Amino acid sequence: AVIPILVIACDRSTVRRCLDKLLHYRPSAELFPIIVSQDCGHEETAQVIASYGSAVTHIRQPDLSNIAVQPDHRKFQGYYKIARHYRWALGQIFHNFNYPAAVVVEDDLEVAPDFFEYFQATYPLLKADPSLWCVSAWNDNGKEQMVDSSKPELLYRTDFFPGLGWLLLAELWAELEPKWPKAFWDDWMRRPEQRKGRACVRPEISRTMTFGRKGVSHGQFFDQHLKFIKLNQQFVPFTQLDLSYLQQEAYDRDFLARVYGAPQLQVEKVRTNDRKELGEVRVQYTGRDSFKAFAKALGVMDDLKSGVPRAGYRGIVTFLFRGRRVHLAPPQTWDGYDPSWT
Ligand SMILES: O=c1ccn([C@@H]2O[C@H](COP(=O)(O)OP(=O)(O)O)[C@@H](O)[C@H]2O)c(=O)[nH]1
Ligand SMILES: [Mn+2]
Repeated sequence: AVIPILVIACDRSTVRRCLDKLLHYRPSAELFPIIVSQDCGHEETAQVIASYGSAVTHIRQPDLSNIAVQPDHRKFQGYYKIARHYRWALGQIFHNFNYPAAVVVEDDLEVAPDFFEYFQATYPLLKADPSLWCVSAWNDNGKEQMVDSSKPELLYRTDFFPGLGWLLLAELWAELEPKWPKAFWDDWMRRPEQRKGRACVRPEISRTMTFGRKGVSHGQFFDQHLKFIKLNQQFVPFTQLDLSYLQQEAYDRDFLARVYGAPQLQVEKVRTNDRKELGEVRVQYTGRDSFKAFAKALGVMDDLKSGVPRAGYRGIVTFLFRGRRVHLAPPQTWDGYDPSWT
């Protein structure tokens, strides 16, 4: 299947780093055409993209005008521009070029060696399972000490849309475009009105890493969290593996049985590495305060978007802690996310 890589660029010449890695690992130019959509009009960045010649297709967002923002958004013009560019670029991919799907890659992302293999293998899953709405290369809790380096092939389902290197079908763009927001597109997709209970596939070890310390957003989130996500460097032949375990029917039975069948341990014992014979445990939280307290105690991202925790699935956040597999989970009576958990 032909799956274009849509690279979103603007005014950072470091799009070079992004393109160099994509082109180095690309297994087929025919199967993975690279389309670089550039906003802003920055000359140096345009020259960098143009220098790749026919290895990429360079297109330019046509409307470089300033955008009238709402009264609460004077400091956020950049986010309005990002949203406008996404709408135009995705429109080019799905309306002009008429591709069936696309992997969206921001210009400050470096991909892993098996980035293409991963999407080639998971595309069929996304096509077949309507309960999935994306495949993402990003593990929100993918810091080196929180992932199992011996399981680079392990994948999961997540209710938290990760973005940062993600595959979507033309069918999803059909649903999103008519109501595309003025700004903050990713948090908008995280709302239940958009997500509609759908999940994304995400890996144990991230297939992308960001180097965009300087960008539209102030660098604090990058400095405290994003910079620490470990990029996978061990090539996994995903197309040769049986990924049927990711189908909702199998996953919701097996993964959930696994989580709730695991012994429960108090957060303090997990933290101080007590009871090491229990290689897989569950740390149960019962409310917003305990979730944030326990997440923080174990070094897990503790913010919530529309009530969904980072990398969470049915409220469960799975990660490694000092070599132990941990599932920070709600009681099994869990029955939906509460957006008021902020
Ligand atoms: O006016 C702009 C500013 C940025 N971007 C793009 O939108 C993405 C997000 O930008 P950035 O990485 O700077 O955002 P941050 O991660 O800092 O929130 C990148 O692909 C940029 O090239 C854009 O299309 N138009
Ligand atoms: Mn960025």
